[PDB]
Amino acid sequence: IHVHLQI
Amino acid sequence: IHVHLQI
Amino acid sequence: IHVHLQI
Amino acid sequence: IHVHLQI
Amino acid sequence: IHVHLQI
Amino acid sequence: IHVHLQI
Amino acid sequence: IHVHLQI
Amino acid sequence: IHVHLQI
Amino acid sequence: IHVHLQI
Amino acid sequence: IHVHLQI
Amino acid sequence: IHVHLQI
Amino acid sequence: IHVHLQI
Ligand SMILES: [Zn+2]
Ligand SMILES: [Zn+2]
Ligand SMILES: [Zn+2]
Ligand SMILES: [Zn+2]
Ligand SMILES: [Zn+2]
Ligand SMILES: [Zn+2]
Ligand SMILES: [Zn+2]
Ligand SMILES: [Zn+2]
Ligand SMILES: [Zn+2]
Ligand SMILES: [Zn+2]
Ligand SMILES: [Zn+2]
Ligand SMILES: [Zn+2]
Repeated sequence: IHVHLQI
Repeated sequence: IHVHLQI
Repeated sequence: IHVHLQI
Repeated sequence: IHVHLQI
Repeated sequence: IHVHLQI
Repeated sequence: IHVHLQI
Repeated sequence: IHVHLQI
Repeated sequence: IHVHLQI
Repeated sequence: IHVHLQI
Repeated sequence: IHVHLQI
Repeated sequence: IHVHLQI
Repeated sequence: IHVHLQI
């Protein structure tokens, strides 16, 4: 599972 | 599963 | 599992 | 598991 | 396990 | 286990 | 903004 | 912004 | 910003 | 910014 | 900034 | 900045 967070 | 969050 | 955090 | 933190 | 902390 | 700290 | 991911 | 990841 | 990672 | 990692 | 690493 | 390492 790949989780990417960009804010 | 790939989850991407961009805001 | 890959977790990336960019803010 | 790879965890990356960039703030 | 790879943990990277960049702030 | 590789831990990297950069502040 | 609140983002929750549960799988 | 609050981001929660649970897998 | 609060980032929580639980896997 | 609070970052929590639990695996 | 609070960084917690638990594995 | 508080950094905690537990492996
Ligand atoms: Zn990825
Ligand atoms: Zn992505
Ligand atoms: Zn990454
Ligand atoms: Zn890595
Ligand atoms: Zn690194
Ligand atoms: Zn290293
Ligand atoms: Zn949530
Ligand atoms: Zn939160
Ligand atoms: Zn948390
Ligand atoms: Zn904290
Ligand atoms: Zn802590
Ligand atoms: Zn402390």
